[PDB]
Amino acid sequence: MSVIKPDMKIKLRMEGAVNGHPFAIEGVGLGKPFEGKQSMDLKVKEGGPLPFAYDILTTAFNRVFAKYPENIVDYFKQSFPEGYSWERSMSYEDGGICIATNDITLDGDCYIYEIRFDGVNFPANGPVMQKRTVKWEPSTEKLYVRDGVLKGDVNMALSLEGGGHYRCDFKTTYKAKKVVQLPDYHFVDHHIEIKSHDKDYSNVNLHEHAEAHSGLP
Amino acid sequence: MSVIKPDMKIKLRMEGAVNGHPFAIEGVGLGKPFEGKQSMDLKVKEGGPLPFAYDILTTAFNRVFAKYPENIVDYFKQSFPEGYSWERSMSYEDGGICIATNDITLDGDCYIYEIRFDGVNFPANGPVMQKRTVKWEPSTEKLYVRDGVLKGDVNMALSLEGGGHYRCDFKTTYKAKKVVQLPDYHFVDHHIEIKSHDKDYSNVNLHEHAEAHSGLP
Amino acid sequence: SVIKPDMKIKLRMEGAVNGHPFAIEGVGLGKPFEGKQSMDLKVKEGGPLPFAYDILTTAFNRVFAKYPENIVDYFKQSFPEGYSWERSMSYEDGGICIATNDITLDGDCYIYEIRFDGVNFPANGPVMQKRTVKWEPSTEKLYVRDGVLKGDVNMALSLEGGGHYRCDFKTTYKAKKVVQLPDYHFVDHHIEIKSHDKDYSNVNLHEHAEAHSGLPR
Amino acid sequence: SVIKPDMKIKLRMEGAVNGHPFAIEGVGLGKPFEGKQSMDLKVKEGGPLPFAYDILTTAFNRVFAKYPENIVDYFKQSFPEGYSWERSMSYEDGGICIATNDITLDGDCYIYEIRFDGVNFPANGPVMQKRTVKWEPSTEKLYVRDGVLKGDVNMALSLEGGGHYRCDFKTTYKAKKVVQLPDYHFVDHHIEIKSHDKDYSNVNLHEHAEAHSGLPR
Repeated sequence: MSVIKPDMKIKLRMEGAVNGHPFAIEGVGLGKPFEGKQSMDLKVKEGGPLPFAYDILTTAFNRVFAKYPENIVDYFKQSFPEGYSWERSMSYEDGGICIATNDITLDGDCYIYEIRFDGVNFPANGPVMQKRTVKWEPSTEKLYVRDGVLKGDVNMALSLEGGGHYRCDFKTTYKAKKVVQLPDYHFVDHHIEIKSHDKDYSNVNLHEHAEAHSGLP
Repeated sequence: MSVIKPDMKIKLRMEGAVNGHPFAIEGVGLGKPFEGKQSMDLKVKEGGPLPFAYDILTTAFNRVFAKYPENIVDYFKQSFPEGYSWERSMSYEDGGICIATNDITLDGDCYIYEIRFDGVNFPANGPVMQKRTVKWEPSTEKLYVRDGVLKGDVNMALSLEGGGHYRCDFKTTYKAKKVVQLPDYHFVDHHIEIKSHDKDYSNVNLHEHAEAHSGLP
Repeated sequence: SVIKPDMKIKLRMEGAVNGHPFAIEGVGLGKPFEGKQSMDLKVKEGGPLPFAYDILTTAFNRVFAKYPENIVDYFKQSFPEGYSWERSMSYEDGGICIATNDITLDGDCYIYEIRFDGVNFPANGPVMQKRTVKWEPSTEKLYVRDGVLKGDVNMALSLEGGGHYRCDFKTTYKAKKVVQLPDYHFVDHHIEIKSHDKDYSNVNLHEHAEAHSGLPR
Repeated sequence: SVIKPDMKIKLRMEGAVNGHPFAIEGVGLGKPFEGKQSMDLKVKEGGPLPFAYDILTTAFNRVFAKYPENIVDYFKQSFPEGYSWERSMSYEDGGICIATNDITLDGDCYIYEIRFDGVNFPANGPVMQKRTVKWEPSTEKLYVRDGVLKGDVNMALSLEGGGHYRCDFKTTYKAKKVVQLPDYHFVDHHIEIKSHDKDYSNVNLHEHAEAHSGLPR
C-alpha cells in the first residue's frame, strides 16, 4: 500500500510477430488502480503499418487496474513493489493462435511492462489479416487458483465489420514475484476500447475499465 | 406473452450414458421466468446409484428462467408457445467430454423437456468418476448470434473436495422453433446449486438463479 | 482360439445428431488376421438421414487390424470376454460427436451395441449439407494411459469440389479382462463406402487396417 | 537443380518459454533425397535451459523428407526462393508453443531464422520438470487449404518412468513462389537426440522422414 497511489503511470515496450512478420510498439499511459480505469497512447516503432487487426494486441497492453471490493483478495495490488508476470494463450475459432507474456515491474509511480507477443496460423482471408474487426465486446474473466498461482480464463469476442462475432478463448497465468495471499474463485468484468487512432493505427489511444466481483449471490 | 406466467411448472425426462453406462432421470419443478429463479426435484429412475458426479448433469436440467432487462431482446420468452431446442458440448480439462440436447415444449403452464445426455473419456481416477466435486461456481454466459441462431459459451468450474477447481468449457446452440427477434451480444449470470440430496443422489433438489445484463458500460 | 480367420458381425447403433434420433443395424464379416472387414448397414429409424453418413462410419473394432508378431495385440487378447470403447470426434467447425461401442462375442459373431451422438454442426457446414466424399486413409497413434489403451487420430473428410474438413479422434479402449498392454504403436486405416443407395438407407462399408511401429532407429 | 544430394544447414533460434528468453544456434548437414539430416546445436543465451529441450527439436524443414515420384513435393519445388512455416503445438496439460521458420538458400546451405515461444507450462509438469525421454516416431497428415499446405500431427513424448505426454501440431507451410500443390498425403517422421551434454548446452540431433500415401484401395 506504500508503493501504490490513486494515480499511477505506465511505460511499455512490446516486441512481436504475427504470421512471422515482426513489429514493435511502445506505450505511455496512466491509470487509477482503485477505480479500475486506465488509458494509454501507443506508437508503432517497427513493422508498421501493421498488416493485421490491431485489436488482437490490445489486451496485452495489468490486473492492478481493476476495482477490487474489500471482500475479495487482490492478488495484484499485493504483489508490489516486487511485481508479477503473466503468460497468456489466445485461441481464435478459425485456428489463429496468439501467445503473449508481460513482465511487470514498478519504478516510483510508474509501472514498466516488457511484453512479447506472437501469433500464427491466421488465414489470409480471415478477419484478422483482412482487418475486419470493430472492437472487443466487454467480458467477464473467471479467476481461480491452480498450483499456488492465479489463473484467469475468459471467453472473448471481436465484433466484425458488417455484423457477427469472431470468438477467442483466453487462458492467462498470473505469477507474483513474492508470496502473496491467494484469492477465492472470483470474476473481473472488463471493457477495453480503442478511443482513437490514426488511419494505419501507427497511433492508438486505448482505454480499459475493469471491476472484480463475486457473481450472483 | 399470453402463454407465459409469473409462475410456471416443469416436467422432464433425461436419458443418458456416461462412459457407456446408461441411466434415466425424471424431474418435476417450478419457476418464476421473470425473476430468473427455478427449482426442481429429480429422481433417478434407471442406472442408479449413479457411479459419477451428479454435478455433471445439473445444467442439463432452460434460459426462459433468466431475468431479462427491457433493453435486451429475450430470445427465449419470444420462442413460445412453439418453444425451442438446445445442443451443448461440455469439454472438461482432463479430456472428459459431455454432449447434451434438450427439446423444450409447452403444455398449459408446464414446460416439458426431452433431454439426452452422453459423456465419455472421464478417467477412472478423475474427479467425476471418483465423485470429488462440491458444486459449480457461479458463472457468466456469453451469448451472441451466429448463422441466425443464438450461441452461448461459458467458462464453468467445479470446486473440488479438499480445494481447487476442475474446469469445463460449455458451447451451447439455442434454436427457436419459430422466427423470433435476435438479440445483440449480451451476458447471463448464473448460479446453480444442489440444495439437498439423499446419500446416493437418487433424489436431488436443484435451484438456479439467472439474470441477463450488458456488461460494463 | 476364439478368434478364427473368418468371423461375423452384428450391430445396432442408436443415436442422434443435432437432437434428431435415428437407428441403424448392420450385418458383416471380416478377417481379423488380414485386417479387413465389410458390412451392410440399414437405417431402421430416423431415415432419410439429414446429415452426412460419413460421420457414422468409424463407429461401425480394432480386432480387425493386422498386428505383426512384435506388437502386443490388445484387442485379440480381450476375447472371449471382449472390450468396449469410447470416442470423441472433434470437428474443426465446432461440430462434435461422441460414441461408445460395447463389443461381445457369440460363437463366431461379434456383437456391437453402439451409441452415437453429435451436436453443434452448423446448418451450412459440410455435415448438415452432405458435402463429404470420403474419409482419407489415416494413421492412428496408440499408447497406454491409466492401465488402458488410448488411440488418437487426425482424420480428414475430402469435400465435394475440393479441400478437406478435419476431425480429431480420441478413443479409449477398455478390455473386460486383464490383458497384456502394448508399447506405443500405430494402426494405418482406410475406410470406404463401397456402395450405397440414394439416401444412404443401405450402405456397404469396408475397412482395411494394419498395425506397425513407424520408422526405425 | 539447386537441390543437391548433400546440403548444409545454418540456423539461429530466438525464443522464450514461460517468459524466459534464450537463443540457440545450429550447424548441420542432410540428404534431401534420403530424407535424413543431422545437426549440432549450441545454446548461446539463456542457458542452462530450465525446460525440456525436446519441446524445441521439431523447430530445428520438410525438404529433408524422401518423396516418391507419385507425390508432388511442395518443398523441393519452393527453392531457390524458399518457403516459411508457422506452427502451433498444443500440449495436453495446456502448455502451448508457437514457432515460425523462414527458410532461405545460400549456395548449398539452407539458412533458418526461427522464433519459438511457449507459455502456460505448469511448474510441476513434465516440461518444466525435465521428465521427457524422446518424441515417438510420428505420421504427419498434409493437405492443401487456401492455396497453401497444412500439416497436422499427433505427437507424443515418452516420459521418464513410463507413459506418454501428448501434443497436437498444426503447421502451415508457405512457398515464397507459386509451386504445384500436392494431393492429401503423409510424412512419417522419427526425430532423435543422439547425444547431448549434461545441461543440453550441446545437442546432436537427427531426423529421418519419408512421404507416403497410406494404405491403398
